[PDB]
Amino acid sequence: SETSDLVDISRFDTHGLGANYKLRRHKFEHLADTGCHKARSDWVKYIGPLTEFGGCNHINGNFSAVVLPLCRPDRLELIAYVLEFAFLHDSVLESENTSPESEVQAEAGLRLLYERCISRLLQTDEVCAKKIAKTWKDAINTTTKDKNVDFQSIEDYLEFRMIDTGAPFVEALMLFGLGMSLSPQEDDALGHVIRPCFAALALTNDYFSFDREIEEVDTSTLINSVAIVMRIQSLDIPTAKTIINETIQKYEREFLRRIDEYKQHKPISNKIEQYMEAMTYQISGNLVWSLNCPRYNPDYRYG
Ligand SMILES: [Mg+2]
Ligand SMILES: [Mg+2]
Ligand SMILES: [Mg+2]
Ligand code: NA
Repeated sequence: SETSDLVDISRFDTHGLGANYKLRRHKFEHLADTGCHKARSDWVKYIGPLTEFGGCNHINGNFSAVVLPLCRPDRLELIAYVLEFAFLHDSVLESENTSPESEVQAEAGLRLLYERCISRLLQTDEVCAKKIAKTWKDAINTTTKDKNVDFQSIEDYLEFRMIDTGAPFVEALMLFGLGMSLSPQEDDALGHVIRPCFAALALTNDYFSFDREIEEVDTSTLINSVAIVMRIQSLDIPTAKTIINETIQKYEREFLRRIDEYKQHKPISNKIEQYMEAMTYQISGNLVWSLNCPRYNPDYRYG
């Protein structure tokens, strides 16, 4: 509206993904860029050198700007700040060559910036902040404990991967950006609705980050459904990617069904109507951002 512009998703090559999802780009995207800069500067200040890109993407839109385009402008910078730290902390958790000395050495710095993000969120919106802290902690713990599990189906993998990829974490941030809280009743019913959305987000990331994650497998755990399909079905990269592409399309359709099924079995409030809409923008934003984000695409990298 006055906070985001509608963007024609057909102007992008999405490999058949994102059909019937609308795409929006936050008008205050510079605040997301500012949040990511400050987070990266604090990382070098308290942790160590930067070794990768996070949410930044000036071509197709900052991660926060397209994934969360309904965010209130006064909350976009902090959300992007949090996500940028999460982007960088994510690769630390996946690392397999980190010495016990460096892990001890970086523990206090990681703690400081984590506590800095939680404190700022609590000071702005306490109810929303508590959900962010809960999901953030659950994602880190789940990743730490379960990242080495050998899954033998995409279904089993996704129960872990939806948490590892940060889908509830990002949902909690999106609610904070809306200044929105759900009742425990609404929490219960909407959990079933957004499960295929979480899976679409997780598998879409696998699709577009597989090349980069294969490049890092010498030093990082490979958590990717493309690899799983390759092993269990004895397929090469593009054939496995096609199967994941098809699986993404299935989850995308299932999400649209559950949104409309919710609307049928339950006159919804305009709050829940906004919630449903905001969730669909995660799908289109995550998809378009992953197309040429420097994080996964080296010929878009700089500096
Ligand atoms: Mg990860
Ligand atoms: Mg990762
Ligand atoms: Mg990935
Ligand atoms: Na990895």
